[PDB]
Amino acid sequence: PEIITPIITPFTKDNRIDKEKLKIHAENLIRKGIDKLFVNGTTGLGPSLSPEEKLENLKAVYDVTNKIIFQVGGLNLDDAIRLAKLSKDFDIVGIASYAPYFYPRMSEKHLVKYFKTLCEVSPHPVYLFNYPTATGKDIDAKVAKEIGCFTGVKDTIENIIHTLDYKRLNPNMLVYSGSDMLIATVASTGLDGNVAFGSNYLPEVTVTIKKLAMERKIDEALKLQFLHDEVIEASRIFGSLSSNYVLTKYFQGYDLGYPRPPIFPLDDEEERQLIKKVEGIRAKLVELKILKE
Amino acid sequence: PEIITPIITPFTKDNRIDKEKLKIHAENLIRKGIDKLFVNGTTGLGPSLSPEEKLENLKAVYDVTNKIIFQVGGLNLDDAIRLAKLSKDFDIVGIASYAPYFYPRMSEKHLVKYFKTLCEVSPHPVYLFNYPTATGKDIDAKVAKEIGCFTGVKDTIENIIHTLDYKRLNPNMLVYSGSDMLIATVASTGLDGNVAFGSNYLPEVTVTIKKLAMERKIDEALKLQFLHDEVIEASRIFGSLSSNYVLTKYFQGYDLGYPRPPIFPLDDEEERQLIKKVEGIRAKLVELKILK
Amino acid sequence: PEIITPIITPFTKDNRIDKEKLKIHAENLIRKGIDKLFVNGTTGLGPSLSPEEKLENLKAVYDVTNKIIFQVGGLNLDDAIRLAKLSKDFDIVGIASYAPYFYPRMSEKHLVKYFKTLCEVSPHPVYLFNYPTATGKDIDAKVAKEIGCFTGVKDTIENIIHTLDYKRLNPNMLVYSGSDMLIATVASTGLDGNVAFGSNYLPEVTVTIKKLAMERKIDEALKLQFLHDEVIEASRIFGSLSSNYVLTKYFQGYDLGYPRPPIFPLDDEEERQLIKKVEGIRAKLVELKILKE
Amino acid sequence: PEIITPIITPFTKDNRIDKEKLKIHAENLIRKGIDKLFVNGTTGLGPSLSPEEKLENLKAVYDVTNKIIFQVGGLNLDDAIRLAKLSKDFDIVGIASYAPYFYPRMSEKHLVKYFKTLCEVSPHPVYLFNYPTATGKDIDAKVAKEIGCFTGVKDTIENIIHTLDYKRLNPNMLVYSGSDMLIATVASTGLDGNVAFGSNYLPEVTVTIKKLAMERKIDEALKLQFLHDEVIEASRIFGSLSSNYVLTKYFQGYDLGYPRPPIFPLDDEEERQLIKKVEGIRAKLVELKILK
Repeated sequence: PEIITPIITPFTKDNRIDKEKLKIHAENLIRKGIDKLFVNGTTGLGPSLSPEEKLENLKAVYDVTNKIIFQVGGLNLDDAIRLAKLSKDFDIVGIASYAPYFYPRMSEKHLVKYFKTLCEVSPHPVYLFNYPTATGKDIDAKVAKEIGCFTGVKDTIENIIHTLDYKRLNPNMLVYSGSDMLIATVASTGLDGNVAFGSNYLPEVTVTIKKLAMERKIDEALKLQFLHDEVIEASRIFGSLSSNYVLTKYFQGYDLGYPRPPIFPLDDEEERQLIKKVEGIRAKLVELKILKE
Repeated sequence: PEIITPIITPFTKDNRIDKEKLKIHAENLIRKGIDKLFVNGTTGLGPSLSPEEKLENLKAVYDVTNKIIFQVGGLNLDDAIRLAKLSKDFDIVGIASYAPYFYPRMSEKHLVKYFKTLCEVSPHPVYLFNYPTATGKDIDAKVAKEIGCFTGVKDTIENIIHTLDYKRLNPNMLVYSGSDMLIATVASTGLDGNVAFGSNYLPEVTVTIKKLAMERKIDEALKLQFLHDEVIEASRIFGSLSSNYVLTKYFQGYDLGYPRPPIFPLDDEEERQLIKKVEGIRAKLVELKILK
Repeated sequence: PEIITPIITPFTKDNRIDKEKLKIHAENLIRKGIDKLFVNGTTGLGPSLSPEEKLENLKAVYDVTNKIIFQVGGLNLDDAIRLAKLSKDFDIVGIASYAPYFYPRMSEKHLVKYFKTLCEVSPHPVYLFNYPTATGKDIDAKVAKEIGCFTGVKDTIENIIHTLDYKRLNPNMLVYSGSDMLIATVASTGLDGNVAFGSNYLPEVTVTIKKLAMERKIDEALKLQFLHDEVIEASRIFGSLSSNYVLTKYFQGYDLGYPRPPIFPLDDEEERQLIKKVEGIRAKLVELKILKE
Repeated sequence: PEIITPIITPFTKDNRIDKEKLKIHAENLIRKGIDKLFVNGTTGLGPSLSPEEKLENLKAVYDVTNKIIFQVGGLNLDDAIRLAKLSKDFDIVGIASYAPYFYPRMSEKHLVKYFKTLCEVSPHPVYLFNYPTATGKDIDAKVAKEIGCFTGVKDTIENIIHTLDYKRLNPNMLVYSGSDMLIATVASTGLDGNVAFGSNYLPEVTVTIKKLAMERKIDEALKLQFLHDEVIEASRIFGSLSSNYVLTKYFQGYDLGYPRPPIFPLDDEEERQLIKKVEGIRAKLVELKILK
């Protein structure tokens, strides 16, 4: 199985993408053993980005690696189509979209039509990113089969029965979990891996959990999984999307600028408090030889 | 109380706002007794519109009426602030935002900061548009009290207890419901009225329900309400946001073009089947002398 | 519209129904203007009562008034049938049942069969008590119409659209709300009234809210409604079903014994704390001349 | 890990526990490799049974095996305490309770007191049976830690994160899942196994999934799992608790009488249609040499 990072988008003080910080972060992630980078996901604040910003992110990350899944979706299908088509000039893994968000009670016919439209125009394999809490809709194993053109799916949901069902109904589809707390479990149960937001700040931990599980060292894999779970819980105190920036600076040693408001940056005191919540975990990970002293 | 229309945004086949059609619609609504127009709401596909497009919408409607609440929110706070500031040049009722949508588990402090920032820059009264199913978060009466700066709230939720709590905790706040099926009830229980999506296509019905409820003619109000409910249910068959275009054409008699995909337009067969579903209701409404 | 009390079942220290405290409470409620008494409801801990206890409660309340809706439901249909049939010798308003509880994913056919069975054997009008949070199922306006034998429905749900739908689809059915916070609203919108748990301890307030609303004094009705709402909120601090006993003793001036564990009684300190939460409301209600000084 | 059967309670036409049929079932289950039997669970209609009937059940099963977890909970704490105490005379694995059901919004303190009271009187290890959809409340890993006295937990919830949290916060607790569709996964991820309702009718399949998962033959485990999933889905068509009777008769070849109404038995036509649905699955299982 694979660990895929939904890579953070660093912003400058003046609310523009910091392309050079992004390239530092991407190179570090690939060097630490991350399989692929998912660009313009939730964690990268993709719904907060304009189409031109989504393209700028692709271009910046592509200067580092071609192992990229390029998220292109949004509420203007013409923009999503234009991005999908532009990707023809890049040697990437695939394009991706979440379901159309905000609007409740969308018909199944319209949801299917949306995804089939993107598959129609895509010069690359297409990945479904299912996130019912964020979008308000579920594109389950049955609907995914009906659509019929997906290479893979990332399922962000704690219900692993729903995730397994993709494999059951679509045996040749790649099936990933969006649940960081399930890296060990996903590896152990024959799924294809995780799109792990926490791999931005602890790529070492996330790849090691998977490795331990695949080496049949389940107890060791779970001990590490439970430490990673504590970091995730700490990130939720001040807001995980904002906290992710602080956690990456802390564990990885380079600055990632700011998020984009309404995803507000942590202030100096909140940053100090968050670091106090995780520094003992850092010490433990140094002691396990997972992180360099 | 009031009826406020979350006005539909008509689009061209090539996905541009059709300003001509929008003005025809706005003029008819005001003519038929609608109190105010809420621009760039869910029903107007506000989340599908860029900041310039939200401004384009305000401009077209402002050519017709100043009775406007202008929704400016989005996932880029700088854009929302810019729209708030540009509204200074428009003699309107207020501005509004939904909560930041998509992102789950946003901190209460961050949600409060988002709305307080908008209040700090606004040249007009600010309205909260609360829609937990759409946005993934609830800015309830307690959070609204903490924010402290709202002139009014529209609450799109089934739970009228939740709506009444805004009045209980914030007694000088204007409090509206977003549930079209509660026009009669909301008007009878001392709240300020409804932002009624169904008032796009049946402004006559929604205004009459309000009037009857104000007169305490609750039995007559409910009979009409229950008919409006049946048209709402019919609109859900193929998708309400799309069906609203077809129903406005059918009942009001002018075309409103297309929605914006992935809000796909109904096809010919769907339109035919929807009309079949509400044909009888129209007949009853003409009999009751509500429609011509 | 009517105010109906889901009457509390008082228990002795040795976990038996205190029949004499029950009769004191029932007489007070009828004297304060309560229209009918719903016996063996949630508030009376009906699901915690044996069939013989359910019968003992009917008999005790019947010594005071015949204005009773007799709840008979449970997970043994033979017991529910036996109780329904026994009611033939009593001049009561009707029998009632909640949906079968605990078991999730019950078929619509089986739910309909349950209620039609009770209607088949009932010597009295039958009332549906719909409480989706407590039972796990919804018997909505459509299913109620399908069943076709209900005289009335109590809908415990904050969604008043669902409650109105009973009237819409079943125009001749009596339709009550189970939401105490909606007494004013229910009265004002043409519904038939409320089964109000808070009328155990403040029957005066609940009947006055309804009266004010029907006198077209909506602002005055809402001011009182909002005070009642504060008492309900206070009752939830220590657990409303347990707190109800303390609140009735406090406002009405007689003891109601104990609830039945796992509905544990408040201890002396919790009782002291709860009274401190509501005593200012009591003072306000005395000042409004709703409660006697 | 283990497979534990929440054993079906067979009833007569006149609504009495059929003790003879129950013993035939228990003997077959143990014979086919089931590790323990959980008596008076949801699947055995435990909430529909009086305290004496729960005791009747324990007695019949105890005639066959002592590998029993005995569920004693209900809405009368004195009855539950009495059952806990009477279990002293039975050499069993443990006792168990669900959370008090029906009543919404029970205080955390009251929930904790309920379980601690049972622990204080129990002559055996105590197991938490966590089933939020059924009971209306969640006794999660944090509440279980606060209670402090559980030997094990069965968690009936979709969310395996929630189940793994019991191990994380309570590392010496036995932790089981109640989701039959997760037998393969639970066995592979270091948890203690499943209390599997489908092991009533296909004990061979559930025990084989466990074995294959233990051998790390995950692809083979999942193929079998996915077939068990299809039989679970078929059982939902007419209602799982009722369908379980018919499926046990079909696959295991003895009659289990009736459920207790309002858990109504399937009629002849329903049984025929259910059999049609799982006939093909049986054929595949015989081919795989899992069934005769």
